Amino acid sequence: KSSLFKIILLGDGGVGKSSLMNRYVTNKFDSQLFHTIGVEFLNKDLEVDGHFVTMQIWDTAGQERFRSLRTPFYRGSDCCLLTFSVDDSQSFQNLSNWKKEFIYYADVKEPESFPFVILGNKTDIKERQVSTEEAQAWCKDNGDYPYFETSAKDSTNVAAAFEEAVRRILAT
Ligand SMILES: Nc1nc2c(ncn2[C@@H]2O[C@H](COP(=O)(O)OP(=O)(O)NP(=O)(O)O)[C@@H](O)[C@H]2O)c(=O)[nH]1
Ligand SMILES: [Mg+2]
Repeated sequence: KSSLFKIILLGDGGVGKSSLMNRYVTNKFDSQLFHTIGVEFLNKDLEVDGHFVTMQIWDTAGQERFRSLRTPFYRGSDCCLLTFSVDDSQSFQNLSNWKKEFIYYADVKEPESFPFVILGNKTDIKERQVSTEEAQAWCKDNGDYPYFETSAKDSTNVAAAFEEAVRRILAT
């Protein structure tokens, strides 16, 4: 890694990737966001351990039709925020596919230990389709990844999630 910590968000369309980035960077939420087409990135600088970090967050299209727009920018990522929505079972069932897509196109230095952090977003929705138990189980079984239940809407665990991504990058 260079000093610029590259954190990339991947996950199905509608799961809340753009909202998560926008909540963390600008502390805003929009109930009417449109689908992402080309990738977007934003810088964010702060202290995590009480130590100075410069990150660049890369937001990508979740929709299959835009795969070719996002895959060129996987390379050089330091951590991947694999995102699903707790109200969307298919988004969770697709996690393994997303991990495989990342690894294939990222060509990272050693794929076995690459840092993923898993976000089950929209935790504010009580009518969930995905259980915390099964999500925790997937994280354990597929690399013992950190798991966060998040809400871009009410801010729950959004900063926690990005802060953990930084903690997973630091050791390299
Ligand atoms: N209730 C709730 N809605 C959320 C949350 N995060 C995002 N949303 C909503 O879900 C919809 C999709 O959000 P968006 O951030 O655009 O999703 P995306 O993952 O970026 N989609 P794409 O990959 O197609 O760009 C929007 O209507 C947004 O307001 C959340 O935590 N809670
Ligand atoms: Mg988006």
